[PDB]
Amino acid sequence: TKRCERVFVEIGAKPIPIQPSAREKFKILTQEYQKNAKQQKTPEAFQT
RNA sequence: UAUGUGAUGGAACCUCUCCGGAUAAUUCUAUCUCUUCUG
Repeated sequence: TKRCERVFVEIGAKPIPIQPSAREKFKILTQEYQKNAKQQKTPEAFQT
């Protein structure tokens, strides 16, 4: 169903610090996606 | 690399003491996936 992609234009905002736990949560979710990909038998070429 | 009328060093066991032990049913159902355009 994909029809249009999104591009992020720059804005004048002050940088905001990132909490340490954010990268841990990102790691957890990024093994979750691949685990679900193998257990769901999805095509790697079309893997979203 | 000695010094000479005098060397049991073959003249001495790395010996003694200590459970690779403890815990675990080869079992089994809820989704997955994010951008759609005024409707």
